[PDB]
Amino acid sequence: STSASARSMCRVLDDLLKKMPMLHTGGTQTLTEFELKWQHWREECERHLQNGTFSSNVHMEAVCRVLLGDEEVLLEKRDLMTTWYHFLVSRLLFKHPTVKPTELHFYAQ
Amino acid sequence: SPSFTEDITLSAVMLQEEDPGEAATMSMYPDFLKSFLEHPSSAVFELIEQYEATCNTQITLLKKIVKRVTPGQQKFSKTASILWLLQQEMVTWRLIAALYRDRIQSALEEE
Amino acid sequence: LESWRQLVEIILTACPQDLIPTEHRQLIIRDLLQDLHVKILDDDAAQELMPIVAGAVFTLTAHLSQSVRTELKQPMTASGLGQSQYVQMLDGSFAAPPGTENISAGFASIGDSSLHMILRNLLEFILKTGGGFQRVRAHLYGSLLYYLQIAQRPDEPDTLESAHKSMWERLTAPEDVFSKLQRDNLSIFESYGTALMEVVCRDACDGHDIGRMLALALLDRIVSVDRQQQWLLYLSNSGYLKVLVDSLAEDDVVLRNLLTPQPPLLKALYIYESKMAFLTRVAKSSQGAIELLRSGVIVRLAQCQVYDMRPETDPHGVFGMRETPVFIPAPVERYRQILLPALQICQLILTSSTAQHLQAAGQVLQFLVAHSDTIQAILRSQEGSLGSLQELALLTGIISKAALPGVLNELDIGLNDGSMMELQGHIGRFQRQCLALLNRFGGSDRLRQLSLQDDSSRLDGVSKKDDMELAMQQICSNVMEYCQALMIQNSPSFQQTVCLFTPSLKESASRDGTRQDSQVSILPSWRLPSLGVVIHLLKQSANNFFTYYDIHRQSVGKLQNVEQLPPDEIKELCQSEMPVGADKISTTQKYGLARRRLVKLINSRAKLLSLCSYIIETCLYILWRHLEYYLLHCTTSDSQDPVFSNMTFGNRRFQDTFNTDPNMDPRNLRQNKVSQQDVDTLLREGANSFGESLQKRLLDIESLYCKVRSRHSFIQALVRRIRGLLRVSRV
Repeated sequence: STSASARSMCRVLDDLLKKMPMLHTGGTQTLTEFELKWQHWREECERHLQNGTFSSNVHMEAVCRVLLGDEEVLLEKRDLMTTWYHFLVSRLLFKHPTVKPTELHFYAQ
Repeated sequence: SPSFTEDITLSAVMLQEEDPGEAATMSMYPDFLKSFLEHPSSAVFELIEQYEATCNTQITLLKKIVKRVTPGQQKFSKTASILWLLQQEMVTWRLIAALYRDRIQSALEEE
Repeated sequence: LESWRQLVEIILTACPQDLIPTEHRQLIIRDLLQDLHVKILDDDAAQELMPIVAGAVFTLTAHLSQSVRTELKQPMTASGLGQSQYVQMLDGSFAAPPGTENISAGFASIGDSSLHMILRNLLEFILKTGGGFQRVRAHLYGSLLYYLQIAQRPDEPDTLESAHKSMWERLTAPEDVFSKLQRDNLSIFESYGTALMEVVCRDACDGHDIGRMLALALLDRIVSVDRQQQWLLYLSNSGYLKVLVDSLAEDDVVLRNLLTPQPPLLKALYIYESKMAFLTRVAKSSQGAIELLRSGVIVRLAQCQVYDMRPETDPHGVFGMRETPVFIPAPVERYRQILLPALQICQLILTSSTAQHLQAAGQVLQFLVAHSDTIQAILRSQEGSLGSLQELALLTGIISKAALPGVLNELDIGLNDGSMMELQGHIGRFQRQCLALLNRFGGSDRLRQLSLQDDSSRLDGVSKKDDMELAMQQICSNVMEYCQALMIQNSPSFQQTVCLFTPSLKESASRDGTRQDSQVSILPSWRLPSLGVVIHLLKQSANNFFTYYDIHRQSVGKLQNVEQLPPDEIKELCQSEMPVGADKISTTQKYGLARRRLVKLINSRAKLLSLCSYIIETCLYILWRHLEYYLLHCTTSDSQDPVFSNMTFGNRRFQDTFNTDPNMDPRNLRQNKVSQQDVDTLLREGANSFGESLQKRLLDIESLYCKVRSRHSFIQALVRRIRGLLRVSRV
């Protein structure tokens, strides 16, 4: 409402956050559809940024980079995290939402 | 038709239990008594209508039962024989009702 | 006690029955049973007794079951066989065509009171026992099996002319003391209520293999007569289904271990088999299938990976030699056994899931697309083995009901065009494979090949021949089911309805010969094969129908004349049934053995004739719909139709660019080739090869069926309208 140019940017972001992929259970939860739709969501964010309804602003571009997973931006945002376990949970939330103990150690390292 | 579904489940029970015909016959009597108690002896015509419509519903259900099974099996021969007897029961009810209602209205029209 | 037992069973199981009257034998058996129940229901020791006495009771009820069966072969009283009977009012068993009169006497002889009270004795002895005695209770379950064995009944025959018995193998009567005692014992079961079935459920879930089999058989026979479903209600309430279905995750992992070279012992396979049989018992109930669907069983199966691995060979590598045990079947066969129960439960749920069959078929098609690779391999595999024929038959059973574009129109809606196109491309793969199935196995040379494949062993060769023949019959019936569903679905359309075949009898003539039997000839299934297949299959089916009709009639004559046959023919029949016979055995036993052979063969031929009539009438439907499409709607290239040349062939055209290549081109599936010269040549060829003899054969054959599904005549409509369309050309 305040920024006319950023209003479209905010609407696109709000639409993306409204269409966050969630669990898929038809009697048993399906991780496959889960990662597929998350990847498609990442693709949609990239296409929004390329179309410019999700770009052209430093904050929005940084947010899209973080959503796709951007280590240097997170490490610059080390203030808002302040903790490496928060770093770990952000990394997993933004690149590997379905983690196994076999890779938890790699990601923690 | 739900009646088809109750036919399926009662036939699932009825294959492990008695023939459908005897159960169908026995199911009618409570309706007989309900109609007789709820209705007077001057509304005999509506009472006959009650018998007919309900026992037509039982014909409906019983042919629904017998139609799906193999009729070339002698298991259903006795049930079907009882069934043709049921249709003869229709025709007997219809015949008596028609003759005696005709007699009543003829006594009325004897002017 | 060990010695006294061993003594009595040596008295029983090994000694000939003939030396002493069986009346006295069974009398003494029940007397011993009542006295031992007295002593041990009153107890004579502590836990140390239940194992030994439980094995005792095991073998005692075994011997009593088979001994009562020995009486079941002999009449007692003054009449148990012959013209007149006057003792059948004493039991729920009554007269029937040969076989049941001797059985009814065996129970009219015995005091049902004693039977019922002694089984009460058993059950009360059971119920007072506590837990932790799994092998004791195993003896107990087996003892119950041995008793109810006597009360068990076999499957009914399959008759067409109705000339042999179909009674007293079931409970369909207020009578059938079998059924009434079953109802009483059902009441006693429910009197035991939650605790007893708690015990049996825990014993079936975590017990030992043998005891698991005993419990499963007990449950199956109890459920086969239960009409009150307390068991279903309680097991649903308790969530045992939840732990059981979650145990299939462990089944997946163990079977994934078993597929590796040198698999461990078959006990895990037996365990999975027993679990699957239990789930089949569950799916038998409509409500049970409802809860199975509600639980997302197919979703769990799809998430499992075991069916994704299939033992398949290559022309290269170490393939051609197995490192698995030679006493166990091929790993490919083991995987077939692995995948089979999932397909069986799928076909059961699709059949019985009519209300939610939308979701059932959606999950089923998810299963198929997940396992399409193995499914495609089986579809494209030409084997000729019984196992492969069963594979294809059950695959078609799934596809004919599941792989419908209507299911994609009703579910999966709103998905992306990429998902839509992938799903429909797989669907089209399934239609093309189904079409190629008729080209592969609609030929007649398969008959000679399979008739010759079963001459290695003649004891089971007859059964093998019947099995492959029936398997082909269901495959034909079933691809026709798929086609009929598709045609009924596409019926309301008038611009998107295409016919799968093109009109020609050149291929009709060609198929009557060999298919260059090194690779089975297939008409191009991406290029729309011809109605010559339909007409050739129909003519072959008519010929074989007269064949099996006449042999069935003769077999029925033999079955009714079995009383009049001399010793030698019946001896031959008994030898053909089991490798023991001759005239040293009883004439009645010989008659029964011959009649049982005749019953099974009559059942086979009856099923054959019925389904063959099915394919015949559905061929009529195919001919009708093709004639309707071609003679009324297809554009002709020799002239301008009044309003039909503006009507394109069924379905719209691809916008994707492809080159016409002689392999896997669905773009060719969209065009029919129709011309007036084609119409004239087709009409003349039909008039000549579709003889009035064939028409009269169809009409007289179609004068006894359609009674089972009881819908008004469509058969004469199809025959007459096909006849008219044959005489009616393009408008």
